Amino acid sequence: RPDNTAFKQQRLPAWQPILTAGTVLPIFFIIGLIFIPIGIGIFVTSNNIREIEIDYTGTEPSSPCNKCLSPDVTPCFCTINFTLEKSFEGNVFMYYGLSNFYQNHRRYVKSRDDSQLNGDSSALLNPSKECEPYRRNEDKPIAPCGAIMNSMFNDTLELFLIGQDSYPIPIALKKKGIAWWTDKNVKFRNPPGGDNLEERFKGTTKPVNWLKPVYMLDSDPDNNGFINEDFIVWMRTAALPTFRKLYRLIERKSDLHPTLPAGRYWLNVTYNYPVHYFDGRKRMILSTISWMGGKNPFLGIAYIAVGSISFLLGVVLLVINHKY
Amino acid sequence: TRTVFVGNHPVQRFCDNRIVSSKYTLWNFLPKNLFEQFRRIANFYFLIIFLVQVTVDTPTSPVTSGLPLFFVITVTAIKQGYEDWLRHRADNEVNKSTVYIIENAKRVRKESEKIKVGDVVEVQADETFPCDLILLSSCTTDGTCYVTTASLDGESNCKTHYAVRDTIALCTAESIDTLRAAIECEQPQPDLYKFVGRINIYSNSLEAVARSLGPENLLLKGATLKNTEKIYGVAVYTGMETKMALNYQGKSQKRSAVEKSINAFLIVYLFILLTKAAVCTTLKYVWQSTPYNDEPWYNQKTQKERETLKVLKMFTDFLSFMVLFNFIIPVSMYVTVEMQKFLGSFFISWDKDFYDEEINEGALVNTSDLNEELGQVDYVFTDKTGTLTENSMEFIECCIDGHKYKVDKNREELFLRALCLCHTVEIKTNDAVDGATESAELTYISSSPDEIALVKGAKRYGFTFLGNRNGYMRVENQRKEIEEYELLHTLNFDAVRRRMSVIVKTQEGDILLFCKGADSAVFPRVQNHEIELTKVHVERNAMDGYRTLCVAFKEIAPDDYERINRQLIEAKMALQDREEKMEKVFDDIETNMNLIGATAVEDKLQDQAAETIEALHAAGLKVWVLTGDKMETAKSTCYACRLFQTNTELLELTTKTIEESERKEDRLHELLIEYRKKLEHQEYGLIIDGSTLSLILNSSQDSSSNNYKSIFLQICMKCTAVLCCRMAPLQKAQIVRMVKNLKGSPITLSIGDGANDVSMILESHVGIGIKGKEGRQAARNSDYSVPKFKHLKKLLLAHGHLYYVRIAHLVQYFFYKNLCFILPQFLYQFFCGFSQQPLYDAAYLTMYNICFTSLPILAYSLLEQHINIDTLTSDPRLYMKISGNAMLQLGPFLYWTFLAAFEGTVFFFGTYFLFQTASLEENGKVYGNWTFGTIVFTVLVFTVTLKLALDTRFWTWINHFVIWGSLAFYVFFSFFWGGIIWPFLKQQRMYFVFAQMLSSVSTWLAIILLIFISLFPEILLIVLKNVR
Ligand SMILES: *[C@@H]1O[C@H](CO)[C@@H](O[C@@H]2O[C@H](CO)[C@@H](O)[C@H](O[C@H]3O[C@H](CO)[C@@H](O)[C@H](O)[C@@H]3O)[C@H]2NC(C)=O)[C@H](O)[C@H]1NC(C)=O
Ligand SMILES: Nc1ncnc2c1ncn2[C@@H]1O[C@H](COP(=O)(O)OP(=O)(O)O)[C@@H](O)[C@H]1O
Ligand SMILES: *[C@@H]1O[C@H](CO)[C@@H](O)[C@H](O)[C@H]1NC(C)=O
Ligand code: ALF
Ligand SMILES: [Mg+2]
Ligand SMILES: [Mg+2]
Repeated sequence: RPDNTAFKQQRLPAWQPILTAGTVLPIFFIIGLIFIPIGIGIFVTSNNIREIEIDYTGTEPSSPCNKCLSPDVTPCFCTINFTLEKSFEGNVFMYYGLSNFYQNHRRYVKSRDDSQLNGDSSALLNPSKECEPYRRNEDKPIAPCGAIMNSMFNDTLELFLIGQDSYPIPIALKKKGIAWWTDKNVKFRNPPGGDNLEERFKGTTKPVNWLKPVYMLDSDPDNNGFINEDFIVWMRTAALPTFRKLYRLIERKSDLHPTLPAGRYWLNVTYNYPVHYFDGRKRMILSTISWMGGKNPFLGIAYIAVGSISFLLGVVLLVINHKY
Repeated sequence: TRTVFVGNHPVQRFCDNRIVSSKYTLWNFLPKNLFEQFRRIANFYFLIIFLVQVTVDTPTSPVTSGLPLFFVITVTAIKQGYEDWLRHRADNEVNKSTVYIIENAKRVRKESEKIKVGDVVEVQADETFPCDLILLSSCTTDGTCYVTTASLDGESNCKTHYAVRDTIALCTAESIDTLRAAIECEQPQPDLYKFVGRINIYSNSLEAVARSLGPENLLLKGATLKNTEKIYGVAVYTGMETKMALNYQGKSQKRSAVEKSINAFLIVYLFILLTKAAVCTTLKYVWQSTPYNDEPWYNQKTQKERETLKVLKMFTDFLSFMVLFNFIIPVSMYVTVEMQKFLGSFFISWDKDFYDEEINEGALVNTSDLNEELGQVDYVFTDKTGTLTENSMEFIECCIDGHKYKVDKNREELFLRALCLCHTVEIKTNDAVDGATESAELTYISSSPDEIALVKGAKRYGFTFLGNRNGYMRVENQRKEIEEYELLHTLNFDAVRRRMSVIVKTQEGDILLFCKGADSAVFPRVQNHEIELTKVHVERNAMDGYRTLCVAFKEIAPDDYERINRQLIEAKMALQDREEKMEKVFDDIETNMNLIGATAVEDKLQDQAAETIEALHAAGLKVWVLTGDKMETAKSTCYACRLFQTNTELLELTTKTIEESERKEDRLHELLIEYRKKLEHQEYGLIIDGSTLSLILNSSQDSSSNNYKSIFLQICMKCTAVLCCRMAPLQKAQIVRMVKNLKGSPITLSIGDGANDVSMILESHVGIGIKGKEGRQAARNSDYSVPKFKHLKKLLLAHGHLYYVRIAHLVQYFFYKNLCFILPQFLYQFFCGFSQQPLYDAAYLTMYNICFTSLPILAYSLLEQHINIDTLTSDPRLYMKISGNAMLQLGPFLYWTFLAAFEGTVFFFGTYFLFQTASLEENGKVYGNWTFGTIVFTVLVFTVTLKLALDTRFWTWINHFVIWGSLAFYVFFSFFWGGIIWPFLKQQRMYFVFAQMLSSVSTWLAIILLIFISLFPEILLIVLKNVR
């Protein structure tokens, strides 16, 4: 009489996995054998990635850049000598690092105005109140309000090669295409309408610490302001104190010649950005990218350790049972 | 003591006939539901958090704490508000049905809500009773009506109720003729079976002929009237006072030990939350010490924020850390553990293995809160006759004057008359076609199957009872001589006294008091010379497993009978404690009665009443049998059931070895402290009595160098077999009380089928009522009700086991998943200026509990069998002994907490080590801190979902659905929220974080590896258990 359906009687059709030895050991062995190969292909792809990082902060009495470690005539100019022992093959990526720089600070991440950087004419002429101490000055609204947009990395790094002569061959760096495609073509637009970009930014100012307005960050209108890729790239927060942000990308030359031949190079810095205060470092990193990113051994060593601990357990188990 | 006047005409203080079974109203639903929700440790906590978020400035938006709460609160409010609109609807249907009233020679048709105490209601046939009536008349003579309380207490037999004699002359015409009455009745009690009253019918000149009422007249409210013409009643209780409406209070037992572990876990997670917040503030101010760790020139405070008092900042930062780590406490645990108990209360009444083909009923779940207290039971207290042995009494071997009649013509006749009288059999009036049976249909329909058996056993010989002809009693005395009798008084039976009696008047002469009772309660008052002769047959019959009743009689004289007349009618005409004032009267009416003989009745065990006590002794329980029957009858039934095995040394504390106030203690201590602690399951079993248990408990207030009750409980706990004979209905509860206290909380169960067992079924943790031959009196005081003993095996073993496992692994996992959530966000505070910056986005913070992880565990807690429900009952040997609350102890709790700590550490510090890369793409683009949080959240969501997918051993299509669909909804919501969710937002912070995080083979491999490293300490236990 009681409703004798599959569900009310707690006898639905089910699977009920049976977990028995011959159903539980080949697991350890399969993951061991699938990981160690992966954790070796990865380890090798990593170790085959050539990178070099030059810490050009100064602070070392003998360093070339200690002449602008202190607050000096605004346009310092130092240069550091590095040497590429083993040439760089693919297309290369130049980053810039920063230590003890908390771009991931609650007060610092809050400090943007997305409605304004997204071209909303209403929020252009009255920035939000999250970008607070840098929201108005000189009785006007700041164009890229906030801390994030104000403390934007602003020193120019350049690379030179030293040929069979001593003359410097100027390596050619490229600025376009270093920021997420979306958040340069969608999430960051310029104020709505107009022909010249200094008209749109009409009732606004330039942030406190900057030196030129936003509408004078670059000459090609496709990289000018709110769309400047270096701006967009600084604005994506670091997530850890020691971070690094893509600065330039050197594209492999269609010839059969490496991008960065071995030899001696100058890295000359127009040292602008001060990090001596909060005890930070500034580094320039030249690296080559693989199918997996950059040189980082964690993935390889971790896959290998997991696939050689699973296999050790699988062997201990096969021993225990099939011997017992 | 209320005094109603029949027609409401003289010779207001009273309620109105409107029942309200609901709780709320249309105007105090919120004010009354919210207050009762927000009174719970976690609802109040999240309301506090929401208010601290709305007043202060905090890390996490106010929506993330008040959207997950406005939902968990509005879901329970909808559930309870509907589950009460049902009660409103039902009350309306009940008390908005027409009911005719004889106002003044006028048959008005009011509504049942407009009836007032003391007005002649007129009920037609098949029409339920509008209120507690008092049947003042009927159409047919004989003044009787058939009522069937098919709804009040579940029963389905047509009980018969009696009118008031002086009133049956009133029928449909001028019954409103100022029938002067004064129905003095006791104050409303929910007893549902007792009633104390008195009438004062007045004549034209002077009369006070008051017929003392009882439960024989009161036609309860809501008890259908069957197979009659029409009745007139004088409402006495008028709704919200009538028992049917006073029995709405039946909740206060449902409190399990898995509702206090939820609170211990909540307290621990609160003191984990406070330690997280306090550590993070202590270290936020040992970090900000350095002048450049606050406002270092790239982020600089605001004037206001800079010139704020300091201590105020320490307080506000502690608050912001409690409001950041505030999710370590589950928001959706309450609504899920309530929807689970709701939707899963049914499985234990939908079951077709609790379905008795005879009773044509199944099981019945009167409290869906102990559901998980069945899988925890530690003791089981049973009743012998009715549960272990169904009341199919077969009369065998009467014994007249110690002769074993099978005495020539002197007293056998008297013995057979005794058997035929001194009962309340009440043959079914109408008889079917006669000729296919032995005598006729003559279906003896009594309430006590011990009387039916005796009448059938007298019929085996000459006598044949056929009477009850409106005040008379007829019997064929071995010759077709009807031989009318006359029932003058029926000294009914009560479990405590153990004697039923009757005072008949011979057809042509004197009076005779017949008395049938137990031997213990009938030998004390007899002519002692015959005890020594009949007790040997009583003892044989007992030792062979038969129920023995002694039959005695007394010749009453006129003047002595005229004295007993007053002594007995003044006991019923008295409104104050008439049951007691009447026990004390017909307890001296039965003083020195000439013992006639004894009668033995054989009874059989139920279907599987031995293979169930074996299945209960196997699963660890300790089955005690608290009976009221004799000591050798109970002992024989216990040996049959396999309670006592063949090679068991029995410890008898009965009256056969303890006839001395001090000689009891001798054994009491000798066979415990020098015997059963110095010296098994099959070897030791105890056998106590009622008088001896009284001696132990009651007057053990004098000798306490070695406490009596203490030494005795010590004797008991070393025995898994105990048989408490001759136990009364209140000692049956004294025993459960004694046990509920010792050495912890032994979770007791108590299973009974009679009116004696209505006391322990109420005392013990979870009570089970059987629905058998006696009535449905216990089945309605009980928490569960099964129509058989053998159903206790399935109930405990295969329903408590699953009901307990499902909720213990819902409770453990609800805290696991949240410690896993929140440990990455606590560890991120170091790799942050301790600035309380949320690791995860806001949509993620709200959704995790109410969307991404809510269903899988609910579907698991409903449809899941970690041991197939067939092997569960096939094997009690352990499968039940395995979880004596063990699944929610410290051991498992800390295993789960350490697994969640390990997994949170792995999530965070695997993404941390992966983000040392300079790029995770192949175009060399860098990932922010929103792509760090979505990586940690992806790993978290998948690891918790797959830790549950590794736990399910029973994969219904619904498990497949909820698990893989929770994962696919995380993955579809994250893409949908990445894309356009713009206009109403102030952030655009996660605009493509997911769709870019997933464009990196390196993040794919990292997510796979971290899910695996996090599930390893579990795939390892799986294997270590599959092996060895
Ligand atoms: C490159 O970036 C640096 C640091 O971000 C810029 O330095 C700041 O520049 C402004 C003017 O452009 C300075 O005036 C500001 O100095 C602070 O204090 C002075 C007075 O002591 C006050 O006038 C300013 O309001 C400001 O609070 C500089 N801040 C520093 C040095 O930390 C630098 O100008 C940029 N150079 C470029 C764009 O070439
Ligand atoms: N109808 C009856 N008339 C007289 N004595 C009875 C009757 N029914 C039971 N008894 C006596 O009362 C005792 C207790 O009955 P009860 O309390 O119902 O428990 P149980 O039926 O388990 O013995 C019986 O053992 C018997 O001695
Ligand atoms: C590059 O560094 C060298 C070091 O002398 C310097 O001569 C050269 O001018 C620098 N680059 C510029 C700014 O031309
Ligand atoms: F059969 Al009983 F109390 F012994 F109901
Ligand atoms: Mg009985
Ligand atoms: Mg029972």
